Amino acid sequence: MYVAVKGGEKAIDAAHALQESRRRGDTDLPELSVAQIEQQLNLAVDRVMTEGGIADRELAALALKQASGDNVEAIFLLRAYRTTLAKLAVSEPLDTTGMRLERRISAVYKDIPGGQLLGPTYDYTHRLLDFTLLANGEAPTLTTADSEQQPSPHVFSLLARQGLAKFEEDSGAQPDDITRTPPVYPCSRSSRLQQLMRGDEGYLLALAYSTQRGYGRNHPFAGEIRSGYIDVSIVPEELGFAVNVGELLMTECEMVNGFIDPPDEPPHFTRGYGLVFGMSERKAMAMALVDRALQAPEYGEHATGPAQDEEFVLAHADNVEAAGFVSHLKLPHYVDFQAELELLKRLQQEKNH
Amino acid sequence: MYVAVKGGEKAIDAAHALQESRRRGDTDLPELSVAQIEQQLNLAVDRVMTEGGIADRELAALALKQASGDNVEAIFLLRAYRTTLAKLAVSEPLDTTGMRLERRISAVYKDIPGGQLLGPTYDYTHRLLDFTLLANGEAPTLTTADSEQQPSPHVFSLLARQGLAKFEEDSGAQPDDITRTPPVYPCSRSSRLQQLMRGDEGYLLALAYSTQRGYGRNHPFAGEIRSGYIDVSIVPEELGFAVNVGELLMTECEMVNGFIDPPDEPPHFTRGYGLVFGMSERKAMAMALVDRALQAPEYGEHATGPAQDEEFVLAHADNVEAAGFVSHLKLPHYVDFQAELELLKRLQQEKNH
Amino acid sequence: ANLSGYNFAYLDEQTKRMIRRAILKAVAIPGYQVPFGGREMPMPYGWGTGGIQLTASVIGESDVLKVIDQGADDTTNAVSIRNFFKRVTGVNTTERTDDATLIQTRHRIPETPLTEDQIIIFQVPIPEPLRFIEPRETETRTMHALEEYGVMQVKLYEDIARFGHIATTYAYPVKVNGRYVMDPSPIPKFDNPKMDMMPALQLFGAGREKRIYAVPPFTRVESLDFDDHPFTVQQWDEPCAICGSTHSYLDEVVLDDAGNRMFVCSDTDYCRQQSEAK
Amino acid sequence: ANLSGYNFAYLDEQTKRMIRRAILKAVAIPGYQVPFGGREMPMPYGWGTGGIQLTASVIGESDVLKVIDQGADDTTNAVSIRNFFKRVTGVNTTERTDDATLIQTRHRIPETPLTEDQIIIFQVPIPEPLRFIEPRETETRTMHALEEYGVMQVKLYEDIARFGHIATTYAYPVKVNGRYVMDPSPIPKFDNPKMDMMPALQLFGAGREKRIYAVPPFTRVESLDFDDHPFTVQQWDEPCAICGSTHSYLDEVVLDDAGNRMFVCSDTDYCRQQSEAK
Amino acid sequence: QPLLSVNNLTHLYAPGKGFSDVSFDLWPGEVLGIVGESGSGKTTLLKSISARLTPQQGEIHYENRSLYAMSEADRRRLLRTEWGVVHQHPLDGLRRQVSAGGNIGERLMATGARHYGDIRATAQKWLEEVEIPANRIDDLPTTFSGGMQQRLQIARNLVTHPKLVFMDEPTGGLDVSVQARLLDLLRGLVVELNLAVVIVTHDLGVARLLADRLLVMKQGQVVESGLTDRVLDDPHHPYTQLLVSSVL
Amino acid sequence: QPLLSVNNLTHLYAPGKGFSDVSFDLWPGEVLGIVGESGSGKTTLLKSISARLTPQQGEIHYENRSLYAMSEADRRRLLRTEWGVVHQHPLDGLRRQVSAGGNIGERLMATGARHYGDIRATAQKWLEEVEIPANRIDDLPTTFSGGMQQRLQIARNLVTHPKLVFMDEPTGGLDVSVQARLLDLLRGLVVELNLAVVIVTHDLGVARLLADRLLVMKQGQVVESGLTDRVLDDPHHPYTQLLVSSVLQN
Ligand SMILES: Nc1ncnc2c1ncn2[C@@H]1O[C@H](COP(=O)(O)OP(=O)(O)OP(=O)(O)O)[C@@H](O)[C@H]1O
Ligand SMILES: Nc1ncnc2c1ncn2[C@@H]1O[C@H](COP(=O)(O)OP(=O)(O)OP(=O)(O)O)[C@@H](O)[C@H]1O
Ligand SMILES: O=P(O)(O)OC[C@H]1O[C@@H]2OP(=O)(O)O[C@@H]2[C@@H]1O
Ligand SMILES: O=P(O)(O)OC[C@H]1O[C@@H]2OP(=O)(O)O[C@@H]2[C@@H]1O
Ligand SMILES: [Mg+2]
Ligand SMILES: [Mg+2]
Ligand SMILES: [Zn+2]
Ligand SMILES: [Zn+2]
Ligand SMILES: [Zn+2]
Ligand SMILES: [Zn+2]
Repeated sequence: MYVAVKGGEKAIDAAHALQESRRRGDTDLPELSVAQIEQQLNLAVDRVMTEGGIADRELAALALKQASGDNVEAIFLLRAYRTTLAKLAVSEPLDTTGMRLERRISAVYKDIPGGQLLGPTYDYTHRLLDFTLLANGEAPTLTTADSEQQPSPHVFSLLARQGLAKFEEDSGAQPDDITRTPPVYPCSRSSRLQQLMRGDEGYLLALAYSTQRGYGRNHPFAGEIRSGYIDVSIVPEELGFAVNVGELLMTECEMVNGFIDPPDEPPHFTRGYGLVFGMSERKAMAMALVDRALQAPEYGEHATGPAQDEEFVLAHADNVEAAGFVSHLKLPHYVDFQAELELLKRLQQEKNH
Repeated sequence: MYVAVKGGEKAIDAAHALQESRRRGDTDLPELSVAQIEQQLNLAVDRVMTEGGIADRELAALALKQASGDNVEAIFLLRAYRTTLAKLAVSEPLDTTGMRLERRISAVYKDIPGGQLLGPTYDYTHRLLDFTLLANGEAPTLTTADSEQQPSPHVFSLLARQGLAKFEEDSGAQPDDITRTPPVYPCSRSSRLQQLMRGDEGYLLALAYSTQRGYGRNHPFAGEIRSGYIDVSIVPEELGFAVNVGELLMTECEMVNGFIDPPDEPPHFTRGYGLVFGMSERKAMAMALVDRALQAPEYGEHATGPAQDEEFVLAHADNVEAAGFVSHLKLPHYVDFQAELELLKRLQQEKNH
Repeated sequence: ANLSGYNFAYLDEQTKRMIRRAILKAVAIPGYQVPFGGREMPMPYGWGTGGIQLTASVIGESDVLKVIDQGADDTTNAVSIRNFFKRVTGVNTTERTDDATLIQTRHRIPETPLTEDQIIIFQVPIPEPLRFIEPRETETRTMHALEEYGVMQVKLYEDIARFGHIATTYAYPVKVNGRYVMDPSPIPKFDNPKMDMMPALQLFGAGREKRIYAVPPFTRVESLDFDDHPFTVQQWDEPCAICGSTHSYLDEVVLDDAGNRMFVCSDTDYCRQQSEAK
Repeated sequence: ANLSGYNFAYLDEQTKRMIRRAILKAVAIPGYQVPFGGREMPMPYGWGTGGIQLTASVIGESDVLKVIDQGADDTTNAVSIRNFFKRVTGVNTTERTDDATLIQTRHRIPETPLTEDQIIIFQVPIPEPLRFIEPRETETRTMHALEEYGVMQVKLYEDIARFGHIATTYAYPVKVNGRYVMDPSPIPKFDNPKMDMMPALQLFGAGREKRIYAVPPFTRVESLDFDDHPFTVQQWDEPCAICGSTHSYLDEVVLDDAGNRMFVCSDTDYCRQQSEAK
Repeated sequence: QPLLSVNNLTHLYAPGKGFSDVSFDLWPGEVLGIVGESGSGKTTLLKSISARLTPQQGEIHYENRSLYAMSEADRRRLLRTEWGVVHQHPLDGLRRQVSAGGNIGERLMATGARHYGDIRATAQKWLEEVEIPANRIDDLPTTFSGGMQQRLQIARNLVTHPKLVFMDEPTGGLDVSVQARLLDLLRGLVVELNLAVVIVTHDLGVARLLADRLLVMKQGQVVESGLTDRVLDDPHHPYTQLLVSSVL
Repeated sequence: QPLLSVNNLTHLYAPGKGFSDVSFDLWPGEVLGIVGESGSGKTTLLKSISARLTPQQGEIHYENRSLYAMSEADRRRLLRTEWGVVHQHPLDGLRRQVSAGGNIGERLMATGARHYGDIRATAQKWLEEVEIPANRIDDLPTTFSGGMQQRLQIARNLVTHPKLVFMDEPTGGLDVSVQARLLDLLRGLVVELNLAVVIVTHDLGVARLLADRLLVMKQGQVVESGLTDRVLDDPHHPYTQLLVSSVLQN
């Protein structure tokens, strides 16, 4: 007859060893360092920080190395690590006006105060595979202009001064924190922005692309995309006064969106907002576009696309949840499958009879 | 007065140099090699091959290096390179029964003929950041079992032999090739599968997750997930007989899906199919789930979720298109913005009058 | 003992306290899904995070932990969860349902009847029994609140009309304390009767969906059905090929491509208990 | 000459031939969006791939290529496209509309009137003028086929009723040859009249959407409007601050945070032509 | 005590759109018809008195309990067990994806029915009582005609023998024969089961044959009230005179 | 020649569901009412003869041209310019997101109208002709009542003065006064503009006052046909006798 044996634990251990060996790869090649990933794969690091929830470049690069380059796995690793960290403080609200700029562009005006700073970007590159990278090369010597940074007012501050757009006013409302309480639909805009920042880049990009193609359009213009170093400050209880704890490289995107004509005020442009860690800006743009799409209840807009369906967008945006639940089908399901089989075999035997 | 000056070209060149320097990063660290990325970041390479459309590990790793780890940019680089390559042959249809397995699991039965081969996987790992990877380590010594590969029948062949599922029959229909002609909606299942394989992992994962959560459910079970080396063969015209040109590492996912009760045949399970390059399997699972969702017209299913909306899913699935069109907002739009402004300024005056 | 560098049971005291308050609220409101601020675990969402959190919040040094998946202690994920709990708590573990004080289970209730002071913790993918009828939480929350379960009865009626049977075979909805329609987790219809008037506390954890619900001991759990279509549990024409039991839930193991198969107990501990007794 | 290692104009002969057939079909069916098997270019989709493909398919060694974006030759993307074409074709380039044989443009028609044997190639994001009314191609294809443009007229009527004006300010729909409603690309209303009975061939390329359409020389292009709400072009209370023209499309340049701004010609070549003439 | 008492009920979308200052009483076993020019607020009043629209002013008592002072659960229970509501559009009171048998049996199961065979038999009987064949029980209402759908929504809201049934143009889309068959059914239920009916209709013949009392609405204001026979044969308000004169 | 000729038209979803072997003729200036028990196929026949449903058998000629032998574009043009179609559900022949003025003016612009002011004036006039106030022109039909929506769909399909108008229960949901106001309008259009009408209704009074000829359908079969007065006052088929007897005498 048959006797049951124990095979689960050793199979698990062998599978983990196989995965670790595959991660190391050929041993003749030197092992990758987290520093190399942080420096040279910086955009993947940016995505992993933004979605995993920690603005620590080294940790995100470590997760990428551990995940064998899998962005979803690295993001989940970073989020799991976040769970183990004590919250020491809450930052004072970020002031993007103080950003030291690496890149500042505006699509709405040819030239603006402070100028069109392209900065480090792949924009306008010819996407031809560069086979010289197959071998070691020499980094180019950078041209140097004047060192001063020109006054860079937010383009939306220029639009609002003309009455074309409305200033974003602070009423002192306490932001919702979906990391402490589960989201409740309909969610506040603070909760929506927090979720979108953690949301999958591809999902939100597809939703925004759909909005551009008529599935809940909002007539977007890139009013300003700002990337640079923004200082973080906290008010520790031991001292009672603000202390600057460092700077973070972040990208801010502001979208002008289709004007509205309210009954009691002049017609004005609407707007969307995106904010991400690092330089990767398409995530911020998609965040702004989906934020504007989800603003439909505020503006009484009739939904014409899934991007405006708040629950559908947000409940499936976090790739931690989505990847976990899709991959969970790999788990043994033979008890549930036996139940489905037990019924089908009967409905097959009752139809034939 | 003011005079116009030329600044576009030099700004572009300086921006490209800045991006290249940032890609190189700190020069004290050795430059990353494409071989290291291919070996140790293999899952990112898998995604880039699958979505970029070329099953060349070195090219995908080169694109990742060139893209500073940006998966979207690397995928677009690989697709652009694909455009420059002559098509030398069309492979004979792949036979996954001949796959040399690295990993074979089934969620529907506890044990199957050939067994549950976990293989290299992160499944069942505790996602705790491994800080030992911050320094060089030693790869584990792999345990060795018997070298023979056990007969591994497809689980769906076991289900179909019992009448629980239907064999996928070949009618000789010529597959649609959306790389040669633009997709026409409604698309054939061959076109749908081709597009989904090229589709964004995050978008399709979110759609599949939504289907699991009731937005167009199809009651999925992972009937079998197979990863391994499959031989590619072509029938060159110079010889007239099949020649084996090599092997490709690929992952195949077969999903059992909710049974149906056709009027004239016994009730049976439906199915979905996913196939990807490399080992990354969540893309294949999402592909299978969305394939089943898009099978609604065949089964006369009443759509209850966006995942079943064929045009919405497919038109926005390709992240080449989506990323390009979202990023295009960064382009100067001041002519169009001036038009919108010219109108809004007149509407403001008329409302105030 | 715990010698892993993490807090006992890997949860910070604030998260444990919040989950404990949620557990008490769920006990006081049987069948109601209590939202809780679930955290991301070392296991991916959809791989038992809710059950892990509940066990971590309830478990103590003196508890004997039993972890089973598909009814088996040696299942991959059950092994992973048990090893994690051994690492971060050091508690004693057992494969015997009788000797367990805490049972964390995925898709099976043990064949061995549970006793007083035992807590069984279920891992739940979808805490909402009405989700597959109404995917949106905004509607199901109000349906729960106003006891509007008319959509489930219609679903059952239509299933009978279309097939002659109720299509649902696992995660079969059950009315709790005469009020709340509840999802018992993806356990088979075979196990649902065990829930009725059980002398053990039942806890249900949906980590990804951020819900916790519970059934107190000796609480009425009635599977939704009709008088002329009474609740019928799964049945097999064969006994277990190892122990010969005819009263256990059976898993089908395919032995070859020729179609030879054997049915064996999913509850491996019960199978061993029967086999040893001969 | 071409010394880049690629085929002349970077396109393989099969792709060029397919695009050429599509161009001929579009010319024979003015206003109709001809699907074509567009390929991925070194530029991202949505950054002018359709126009690049059309130019590559039509361009020759003897052509003088003019590339303008927002009406300016020095615009970033225009510079990139012109440099790519210089690399892969080696053709002569010019900033003068009069001296150009091929003009690839994004969002502007040059102020200088076009002449015979000139081809102007437009870059089109959305080749379907009815897309923002009906996002689905499955419906718009049939709307084009059955000449059912009632949804556009209703849109214009509702825009007038709500605002008193037609909200569309660029990419303004135009009827071509009395039959086909067409999107002229995101050129402003200012430029639409230039399309009517033009002595130059107009080609429109939507690479991402995989469409090509064309307007032959001396073809009727009529912007949709009403008699009591006639088509009115953009107007500015100021002339160009550099050349003093009152007849050119103007771009607003913000000089400081204090709100000082100047309006200058978007068509930089026309601005230079006027300034030199004094 | 009156079964349903309405006092100074008001709900206006805009001046002249809706209803205002509407008061009346309804005892068991009598029918209160409502007539008026199209857009007079009859539908708004019907929704307000059926717990489907919170009034801006006034009050509604049902069995000595304020209708809107109770919890939403109690109002839902009333609309689920002992209150019928026939809508002007038949599909509003129907489930498109649920067969006719399911639509009828939802109401039966809400009342405690748990025997599939008896539910199916009662659904077939009622489908036949409203002149729909029994073989259509498994068919979805989308495949039914407008009259068939309306007669399905009547059967759905009368299968539970509710105490109070609100109707909006119930006879619309029904031929004269099935119309009279549905009026006779209502009269039988009223006389036997003591059912109360509040019906909004334009066909004055149906009100005369069915409505015990009649109300007349114009510009959202109740202009005339009293017995159906007195109002129809001896109208006082000019609009009532015009409406009766218009009778073909 | 008849304006609309139907020969052996048939379309059945299942035996007894739909219509079969239906033939008749319609000349300009006359109204052809259709009556029968609910579910007799009146709506199916109306859709089939209005180019909305391809018949399984038979033929339809319009001005010596087979209705379904022409291209889809020609049929769409007919339904867009010179053919009115009032649906049993008012919202079917209305645009929810488009105001009443827009709904009425779509039909005017399809006929060549390109003056916004004249379109608006005509829409206001017709809103008043069907008893809806002019100030509701900018309001969406979703905010209208059922009778208001039905009277909007009549105004929408009569603003262009079409030659042939198909109606399905046009009088449903309308009070007697506005019903008679809408019957008088139809009579005026028919006598003056020579409009042809094919109306499906259950109120025999409307058919008597309007329908020049009458058809009776039962189980998808045309049982009785001829003049409205003869059919109503001197019925032959038993079902017609039952239907006339059921009439609620006042
Ligand atoms: N949401 C709304 N917004 C604005 N006005 C509305 C709204 N709903 C209804 N109205 C208006 O309120 C008035 C009352 O409409 P209601 O549907 O109650 O009329 P009714 O008498 O039942 O109609 P009928 O007998 O013609 O079906 C009408 O003018 C209607 O247009
Ligand atoms: N899609 C369909 N599938 C099956 N049967 C259908 C379908 N559509 C209609 N029927 C049936 O065909 C018959 C004709 O219905 P139809 O709507 O034409 O009736 P009618 O005489 O116009 O109705 P009424 O006067 O009550 O509105 C009815 O039995 C209807 O149930
Ligand atoms: O959300 P989590 O992390 O607590 O996972 C709960 C359950 O969801 C998945 O679906 P499953 O029931 O097949 O088993 C898995 C898992 O046990
Ligand atoms: O699809 P492609 O690649 O041919 O890009 C066509 C056009 O789409 C984008 O939108 P735009 O009009 O603002 O300018 C861009 C570009 O010129
Ligand atoms: Mg009404
Ligand atoms: Mg009908
Ligand atoms: Zn599962
Ligand atoms: Zn654009
Ligand atoms: Zn056993
Ligand atoms: Zn100038």
